[PDB]
Amino acid sequence: ERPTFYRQELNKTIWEVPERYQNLSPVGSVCAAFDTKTGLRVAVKKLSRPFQSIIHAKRTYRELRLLKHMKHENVIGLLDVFTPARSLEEFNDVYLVTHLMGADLNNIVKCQKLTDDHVQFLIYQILRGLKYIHSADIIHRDLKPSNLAVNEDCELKILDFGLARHTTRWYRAPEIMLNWMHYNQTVDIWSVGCIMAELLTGRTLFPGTDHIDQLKLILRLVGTPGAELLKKISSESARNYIQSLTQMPKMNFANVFIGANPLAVDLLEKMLVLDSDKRITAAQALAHAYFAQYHDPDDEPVADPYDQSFESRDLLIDEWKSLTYDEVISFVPPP
Ligand SMILES: CCCNC(=O)c1cn2ncnc(Nc3cc(C(=O)Nc4ccon4)ccc3C)c2c1C
Repeated sequence: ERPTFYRQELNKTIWEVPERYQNLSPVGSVCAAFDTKTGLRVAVKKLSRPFQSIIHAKRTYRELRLLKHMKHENVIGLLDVFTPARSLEEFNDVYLVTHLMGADLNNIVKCQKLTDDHVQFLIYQILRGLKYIHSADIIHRDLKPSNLAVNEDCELKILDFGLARHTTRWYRAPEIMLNWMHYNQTVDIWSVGCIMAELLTGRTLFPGTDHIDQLKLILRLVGTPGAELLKKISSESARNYIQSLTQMPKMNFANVFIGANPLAVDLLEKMLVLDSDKRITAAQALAHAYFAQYHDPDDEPVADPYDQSFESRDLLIDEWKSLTYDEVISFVPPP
């Protein structure tokens, strides 16, 4: 039976939600709400114009397919998905509900020089969630402190994984900033390295104010590409653009992160390698000695196979919209 919906206007946007969700407060657009069925606080996301472009329509479907197929302690879970629409013809709005967390990594870390055990615990949970996500052949692509939510005791959940496509920039792998012809899952490991460096020092590792500055800040630490990496460039113009870059030697990290745990420095060296092929994976990083006090190979699960044949499809907005409506109708809330 269709619950009763109520309408309200928050910051010039109309929100139409079941009466179950009370006291909506702005935090797609996101509101914190009180779930009257459980007595818990929830985050309700209203997707912005979900079916007004092919990009939006496919991203809407993608979000729902990722959320319905991904179950892990360090990955956000879907509590509810709803629409005020009573039929496919009137289906134009989609709302997604998750648990509301205590805070996002950003506010917790704002120029904070965290303790080593705190860093270990946070990074371990990010890598545990990434191992799982990567095992389903999904790349987060935009991992940053703002999409890493933590409760009051530092238990972490990864948000928005697999959604974005290279359409901040402080956490973006150099191969994306240089627009290399291909990239792998370790694009997320570069982001982990940047977040870990920041947790250890209380400073953003690469705070560029523009694209040119960003590349200069990255390459002055990791160095310009060597002879071995240069050979991996398929085209002459790309190869020639790469050589036009100033020329910088790779810096020693023990010097940059003075006073950090040496195992933390050693792990940062393996995450912040310019050559994507030599960068440590999430599963390999979990086995690193820095995480000796958290690592358990029997409690770092992999994901079930994920059918993403839809990603190669070029469908009309109405087709993406009908596929999304089928996923909304078939949704079964977790117990
Ligand atoms: C200020 C209090 C601390 N902050 C929070 O608790 C919090 C902030 N947010 N912001 C956006 N989405 C959230 N959750 C959310 C996340 C997703 C999501 O991650 N979607 C996808 C798409 C692909 O993979 N995951 C979808 C819908 C929602 C409400 C969310 C939560 C929980």
